[PDB]
Amino acid sequence: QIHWGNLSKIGVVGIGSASYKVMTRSSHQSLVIKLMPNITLLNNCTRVEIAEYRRLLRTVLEPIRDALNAMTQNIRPVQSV
Amino acid sequence: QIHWGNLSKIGVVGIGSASYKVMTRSSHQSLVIKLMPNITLLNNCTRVEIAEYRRLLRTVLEPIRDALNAMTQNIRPVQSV
Amino acid sequence: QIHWGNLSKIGVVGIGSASYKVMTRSSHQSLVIKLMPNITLLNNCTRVEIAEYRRLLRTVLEPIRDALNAMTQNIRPVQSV
Amino acid sequence: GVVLAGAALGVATAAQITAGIALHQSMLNSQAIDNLRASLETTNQAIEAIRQAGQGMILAVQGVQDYINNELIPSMNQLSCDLIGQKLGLKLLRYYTEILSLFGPSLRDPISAEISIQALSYALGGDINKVLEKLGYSGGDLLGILESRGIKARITHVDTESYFIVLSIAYPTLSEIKGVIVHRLEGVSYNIGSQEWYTTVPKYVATQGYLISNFDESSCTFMPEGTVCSQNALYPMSPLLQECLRGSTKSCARTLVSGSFGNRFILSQGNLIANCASILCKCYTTGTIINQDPDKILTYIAADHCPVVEVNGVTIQVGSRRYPDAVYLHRIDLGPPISLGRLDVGTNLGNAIAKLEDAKELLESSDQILRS
Amino acid sequence: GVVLAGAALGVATAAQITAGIALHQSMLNSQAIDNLRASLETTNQAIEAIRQAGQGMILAVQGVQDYINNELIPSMNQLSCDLIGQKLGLKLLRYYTEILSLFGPSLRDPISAEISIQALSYALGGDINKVLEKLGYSGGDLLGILESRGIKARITHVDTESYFIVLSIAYPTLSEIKGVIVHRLEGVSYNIGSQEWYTTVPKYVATQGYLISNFDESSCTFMPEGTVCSQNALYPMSPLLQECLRGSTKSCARTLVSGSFGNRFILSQGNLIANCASILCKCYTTGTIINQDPDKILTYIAADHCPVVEVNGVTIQVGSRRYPDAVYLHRIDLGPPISLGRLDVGTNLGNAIAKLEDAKELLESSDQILRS
Amino acid sequence: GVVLAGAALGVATAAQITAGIALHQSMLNSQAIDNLRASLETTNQAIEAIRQAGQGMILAVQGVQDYINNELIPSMNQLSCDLIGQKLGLKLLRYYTEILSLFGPSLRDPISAEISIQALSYALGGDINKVLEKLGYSGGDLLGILESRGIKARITHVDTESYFIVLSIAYPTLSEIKGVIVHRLEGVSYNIGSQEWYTTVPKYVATQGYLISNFDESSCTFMPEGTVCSQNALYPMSPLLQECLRGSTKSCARTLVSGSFGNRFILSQGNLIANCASILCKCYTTGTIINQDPDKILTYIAADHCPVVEVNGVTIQVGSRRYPDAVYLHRIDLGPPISLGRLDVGTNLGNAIAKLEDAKELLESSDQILRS
Amino acid sequence: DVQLQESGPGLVKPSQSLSLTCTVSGYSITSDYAWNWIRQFPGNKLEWMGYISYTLTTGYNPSLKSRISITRDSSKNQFFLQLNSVTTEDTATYYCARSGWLLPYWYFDVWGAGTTVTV
Amino acid sequence: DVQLQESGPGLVKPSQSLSLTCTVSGYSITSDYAWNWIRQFPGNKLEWMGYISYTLTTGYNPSLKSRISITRDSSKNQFFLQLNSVTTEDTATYYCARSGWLLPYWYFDVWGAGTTVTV
Amino acid sequence: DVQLQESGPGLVKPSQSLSLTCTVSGYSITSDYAWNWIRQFPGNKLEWMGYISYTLTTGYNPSLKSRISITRDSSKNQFFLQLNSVTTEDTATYYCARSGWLLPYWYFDVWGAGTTVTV
Amino acid sequence: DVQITQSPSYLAASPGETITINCRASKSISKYLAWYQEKPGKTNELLIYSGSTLQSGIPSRFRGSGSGTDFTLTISSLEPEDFAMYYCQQHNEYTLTFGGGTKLELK
Amino acid sequence: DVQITQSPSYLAASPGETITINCRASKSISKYLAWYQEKPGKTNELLIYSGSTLQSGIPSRFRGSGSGTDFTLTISSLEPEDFAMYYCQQHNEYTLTFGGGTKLELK
Amino acid sequence: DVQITQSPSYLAASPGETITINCRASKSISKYLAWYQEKPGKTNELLIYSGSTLQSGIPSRFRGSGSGTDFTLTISSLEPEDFAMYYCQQHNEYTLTFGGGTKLELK
Repeated sequence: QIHWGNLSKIGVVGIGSASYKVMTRSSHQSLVIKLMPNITLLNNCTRVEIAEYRRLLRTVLEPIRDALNAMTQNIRPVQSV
Repeated sequence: QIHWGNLSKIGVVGIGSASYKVMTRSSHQSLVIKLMPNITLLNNCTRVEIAEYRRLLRTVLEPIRDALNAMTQNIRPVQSV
Repeated sequence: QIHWGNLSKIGVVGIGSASYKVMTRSSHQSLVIKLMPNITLLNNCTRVEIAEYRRLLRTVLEPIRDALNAMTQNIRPVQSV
Repeated sequence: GVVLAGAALGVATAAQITAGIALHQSMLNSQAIDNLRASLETTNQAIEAIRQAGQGMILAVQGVQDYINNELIPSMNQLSCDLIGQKLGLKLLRYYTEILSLFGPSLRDPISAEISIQALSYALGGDINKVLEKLGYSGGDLLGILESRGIKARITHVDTESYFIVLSIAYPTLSEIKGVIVHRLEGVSYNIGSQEWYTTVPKYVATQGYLISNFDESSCTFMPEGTVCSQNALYPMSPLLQECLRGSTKSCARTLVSGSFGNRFILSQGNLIANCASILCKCYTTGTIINQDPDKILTYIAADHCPVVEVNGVTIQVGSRRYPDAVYLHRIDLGPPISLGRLDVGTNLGNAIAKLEDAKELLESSDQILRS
Repeated sequence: GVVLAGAALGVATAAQITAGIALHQSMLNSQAIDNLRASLETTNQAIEAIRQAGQGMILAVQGVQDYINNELIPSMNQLSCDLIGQKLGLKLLRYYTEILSLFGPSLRDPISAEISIQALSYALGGDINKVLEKLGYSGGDLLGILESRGIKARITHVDTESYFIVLSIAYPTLSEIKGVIVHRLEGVSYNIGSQEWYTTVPKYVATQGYLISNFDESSCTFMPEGTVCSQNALYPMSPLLQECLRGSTKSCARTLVSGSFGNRFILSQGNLIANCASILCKCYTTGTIINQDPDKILTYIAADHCPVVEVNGVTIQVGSRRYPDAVYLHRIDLGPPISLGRLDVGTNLGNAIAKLEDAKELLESSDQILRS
Repeated sequence: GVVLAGAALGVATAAQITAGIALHQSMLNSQAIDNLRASLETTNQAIEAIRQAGQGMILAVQGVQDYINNELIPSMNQLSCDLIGQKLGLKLLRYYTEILSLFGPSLRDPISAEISIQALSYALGGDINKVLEKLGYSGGDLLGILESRGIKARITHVDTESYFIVLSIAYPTLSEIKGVIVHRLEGVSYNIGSQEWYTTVPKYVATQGYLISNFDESSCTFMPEGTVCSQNALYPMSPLLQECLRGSTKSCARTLVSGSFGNRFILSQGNLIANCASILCKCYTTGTIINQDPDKILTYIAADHCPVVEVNGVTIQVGSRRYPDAVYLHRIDLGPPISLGRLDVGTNLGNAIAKLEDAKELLESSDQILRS
Repeated sequence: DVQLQESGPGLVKPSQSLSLTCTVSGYSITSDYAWNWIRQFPGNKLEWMGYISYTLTTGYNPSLKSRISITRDSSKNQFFLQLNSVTTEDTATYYCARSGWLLPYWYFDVWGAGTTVTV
Repeated sequence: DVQLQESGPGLVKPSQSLSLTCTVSGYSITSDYAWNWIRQFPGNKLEWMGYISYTLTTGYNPSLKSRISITRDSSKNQFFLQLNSVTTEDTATYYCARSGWLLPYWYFDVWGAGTTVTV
Repeated sequence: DVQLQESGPGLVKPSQSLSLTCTVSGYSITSDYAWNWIRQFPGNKLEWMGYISYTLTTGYNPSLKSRISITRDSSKNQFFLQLNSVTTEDTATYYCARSGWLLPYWYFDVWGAGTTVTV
Repeated sequence: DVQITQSPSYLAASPGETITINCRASKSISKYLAWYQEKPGKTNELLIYSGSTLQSGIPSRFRGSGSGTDFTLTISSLEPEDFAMYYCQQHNEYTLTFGGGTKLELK
Repeated sequence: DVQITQSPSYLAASPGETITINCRASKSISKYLAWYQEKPGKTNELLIYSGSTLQSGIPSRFRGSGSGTDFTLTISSLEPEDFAMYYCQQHNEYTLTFGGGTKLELK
Repeated sequence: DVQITQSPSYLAASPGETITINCRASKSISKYLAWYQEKPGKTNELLIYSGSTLQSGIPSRFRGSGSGTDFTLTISSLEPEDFAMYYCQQHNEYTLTFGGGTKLELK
């Protein structure tokens, strides 16, 4: 394969060789991002701020939910024979 | 224009076509960065640090002020006829 | 060298020539990163977190210390003549 | 109406000339600065709008006032004076580092420079949603505009005596360009014998009548309403690459397939353009393996033969045949193979250049054809 | 098992098709979502694990709860109600900008989107170290996997009623690819007369039997245990560049030396391969200076002539002769000189193309071969 | 002095050899590291200076001590012991993430690695202004040095028993390279017939006597006092591009004009070099529109005909004639058109390479020169 | 399933402009296929008018291309027909259909309900 | 200094696989050099078997090329010998030696103690 | 407006070096134009010495190019004249002027006050 | 363009009978011809495409045949729902020309 | 490289006349000739460049003309402020050569 | 391949004497020959490589010469620990062939 001889005559030298490994994903876990905090102990002191927080979230969350619903609608059970 | 028939014979396929829109600036509004805060309620507690903060600002602000003046002094009203 | 007369006939022009200066290092100071904070006044309220902090640090620090020791043992006093 | 005087100046570019005179219209006069300076002194809040009857409102932003009111002032009766100064000094020194990185020596030309609102985020208190709310910047395309960094500001006045910077911020308006269509292209591989090949085409292509040109998607957001670009994204395409998109298919360049290449089948017109010589195409309806003889480079799968097909462990129902059965090598003209690598280009370009010089005497002999 | 009905879909790619069907297996049924919604309502901590017998544990993370329990709740007997809301409002608006920058219009295709655990760091509360331990993600190769961005998440479910996003996060398993060797190459300069040259070779080269291919170290970590890569880093190498690595030195491109190039001597096999026509090679044990005649391009220094040699300001102790004395210019074939600059490539490519067109009437009319 | 024993070493480059030998002088001796350990145990502040008579002062920096002294300790009498540990643990885990991102597996060779002071910002406590002040680093060149990242550190000792890292940080000194001139170039478009063209030239070039070379401005800052570069910036220019800048206009490559091109007039020598075939040049003093017949590619506007001229709606007062009237197409030589595209180059290079092989037999059989 | 529905003015004055609107439900018209226009004369005669492809490629009947134009609207998922210089012979029942975009496979698989235009 | 140590089974059944391990101390075998295998037959005769280079390049004596295999293990810093179809003629003392990787300078400068394999 | 002001020693010994300094006000000499040097001998004779462009290009009179040098100083907005081997008949008023940098347009529009140097 | 003639214009038949409709094209169009069914009160339905390919969901009693210029559509075992209007349309080239038409009446 | 002969060296005229100063070059320099006015206590002033182009701010009394080797300068309507030195110099090529000079007296 | 013969296979000498061991190759191997010393209880030591180059740490009494086919090793002033086994092997090409061997006995 590689002619290390001739490569050394033009200054090229090997400095490290190793085996190649690729990682694949097999097992999946579930991680959920709770976007609404627990403010029970705050005694309704953040009603205005929380409401403004919710309306901003809906602007970005709604396009994602619609895309997920459309894709999962095209899934059908296997109708063998 | 694009001959989609021959492109599909080499694996190329269109996956979206829309109209093109650019941005134009018409109006302008003024935004001011107030670099020096209000420390009246602190009662001299930050006298030394504010002076240090002012000195560092001048080193970077002064070149910009000179550049703006050098150009706006080269602008003169029309004196036609 | 650059023939500025011919460059101007194809739209190219100069807009600033200056001298070129490089950086060289002469004097070295010593900066030490103290990774263990002084928590004497906290009254052993962070023993669990501090212990976990040491374990994570040791995983990163040990490979570097081994590399430094490996090279510094290849350095010999000048055994001239 | 003003003129550029043109004499105290040196070599200057169209960007600096236009921005320099545009500074005259946007810069406030000496009276407004004096009024602004007086109102800024009495300001106490991090974000505050100053109303003037002479012209439009001016919004004043302070990047460390939120820390002072929310954290320091409530702690004044609790902490000591020495500690209060230490905590504010930390916040001030971090603020200066961001001003230095923004309006600093990295900013070569403060006059011709446009700074996006997002790049100003730390200089403005940390966030920009409250700033855009008080500027009246809202609508159905704010997110698309904000994603393209379309809200940009220019420096109009710097006051070293009162330590404030005045900027001119503008909300862009969207205008559609007639006759321009932006096409997004997708591709699948094909096999010549046992080698998997791929056609090199731009990911985005723009057409204007008979003209095909490249497209740059760096500043473009492809919102569902439409494509919104901060800068005009059309740049010319080479004439050889324009003949490729017009159907020659011999002007198109082929490249070999890399290790990570998961583009072997595409769903198009209810069919399946699949490379069956590189993946396993199995007919779920009958259990028969869909093969692909070396004389064919691509296969189109329709319900007229295989109603349900499994490729790479994926079962897809297909429909009416909208494509030919296959593509044959003997009836298609393919282009030359290329390598897109930086070092691969240099190695092949240098080899080609050396060949030309070795026959320089023959190339210049235009009378050889005349002689023979 | 399910089948994708290719009827309500437009043009869809293999990645979109594969990820769409994989969403059916990953997504939870409507009962699990109802149970998850009830459990999330009672969650009070920043990170919690939801326990149910229908499936595995689900980790619930909320990005602001640490601030509320540590900062806001303790300080409520002395702070006013108005100040509490302002402090929380600042955090809620910076959290939104993180979710907007992550799940917003910048994410064009949420179905086929894989997000690394690092990119989710702010959305997880700021730090991912405590999230990884509650997922059971540990071992000796965690750092190598984490540095290669091997831990990625897929979007599974978005609930607008209760405002939560469900993700499927996977810990990868490493598998060694048989027959593939990754070589790291180093080089030194050499002098042709008074000009210092350099051989243009890839920094990384992959080997599989008789085939030589390129290597992309962008996603690869060369850990002491081994090389771990997220994607597949092998992509094809030009046939002309493969002949260079296999011995043909005339097929290797050479370039002139830059101003910051300080790779002029390499230690190999206990010897020193140095360019003594560009640096001062001095024999410490004798005091003489090692010279490089212009008929030689490279020098090999061993202890058989000079046990200790000073190179620039460093003295090293070389060993037994493991290399020839030197490389001679008349006994080696060198490739054509090249320039790797983008503007240098365009200027030279345009010149070559123009000369090709000037001889089109002659190159195409290649009939004198059979006429002579 | 010391000698590197090249016996226990594998293949090592000049950078690793130089940085290994240089590490003997830089590193503290065993006794010094014992005194440093004892002094660090008594340190209580975020930044401290250690005074020892053996050598210069050592600056001790702790990255989370400011939080402890300013936030945690004042709250000890108010908060609970459990809450104090939770808050500190949050800060500690984030600090470890920055240490891991700095000194972790991403740092493959910690011996020959240069780390800028900016990259060490979080590890130093988040801000470097107080570190530079206590290091004695000040002057009129600090901003230019800081922008070029000229203040770099090297790892010298790591102690796993007391958990500290010792680095050697050096303030650079500036020296001028004699005989080297750095030129910044500007350009305007020009029209051939109805097509707008642009000459492709480097944005920066370097002059050294008779030799022209490229210049890399990535690490360079063009401060008002001068241009200072952390790394060397001169790299060679191809001979063909050097003939372009030395006068040969046929050796310069031209490209077509994109859609975002706002460079169609330059002010130079009090005149206006404008492309009047691509914009509207109007004489304000007369109202006449300046036309550019297709036999001209550029127009030079002076006060000898048009004292005040308006182009693109902006008016400029020009001065005494310093250029010719215009540039004629028939009296100039222009280079070949090119395209600076990754895919455009590959398509054109592949076409040229394939065309060369089609006449390879004729090129090698270049014996008809002697035959006739 | 794909549903096509036309909606336009039943009566239009001679030499005026005709404007129709085929609204597509159960699909997106910016994703695949050629969206066509066919009209049925009194006397059982079908006549193909033209098409717009999802790649914004248009084609028209050679004997009618001068006075015809087809356009699409992505937001509301519909495409339109523009016919000018309307004569008395232009009265017919107007159909919107879906084909594939590539010959020789230009057969229509979904049709609209149909609307009639009187001149 | 560089120390080489061979380990393995003293007695090998005929027509089986002989496995030997040469552990290397004081050097890294992934850094440089060729790592050889030589056996000494009874009668003061030495035969070179094969080598593995730090660049994972292998070479074997043609007389036993088919029945020989040489690999390494970077983690434990050692390389292995695998000889198959071991007959009575394979009874000898087995040596591991370090050379350089380039000819014509293929001389051995570090040797192991040596282990004897009995068939 | 552009102002030119040159200063130098009034009297210099023979065979020494003469140094001038033309300070420029109202313009920057590192932005555009050729910066010249002309001397007026007694007898109403003017001779052009040389120039320094803003693109640090230089040129000198052929009859005296071997002993003349012109340089520049940024951050001071000044340019210099260095004449060596000052023999007899070098006593003249020394002028610094401004021209364009491209022929055939090398005329001077701004002049200095003029300083006389005695040999 | 290509001229297509569809015969017969009117056909009378009874349930359970086999009918045949022939379409002729002026120029050869390979196998590319489509058959449609028109029923009042409902949208048109594609029956056969590309000569003899039966569209999914269409009863198997519909038969297509022919190549080039001669094309035939065969319906066997007539049902009351099969009495409607029929068309033949060629999909090979532009301009896309349909057929004259054919009606079925009970008898 | 080129020699310029400026004549007359001396010229006296009353304020109100029309004087004429001439310059002759050894070789043709197209139209590229400049004119200057030198006054004691004042810096030199550019009057004419490129043969006949009047510099902005100069009174229109001055008028130059000529091409190639023959050049001339005209000062009509003499004024007391127009009595000073005058020079002509060649700006076409290196080396830049001036003229002899010319005084103006009040006669 | 290259065949190497080493003679004499046996040799007995006395301390203070000088001995000479010769090796012969079937084909020329230029100057590439290595010499080794074998002693019981210790690993082999490289004495001379590339014909005449003496390995560092080896006493200078050993000396090699020859090129091509004929080579020789010379040991002068024999010491009590110089009596051991000696081998010659060519390191020029493939394969690597050692010599027969030489034994030293006290006498």
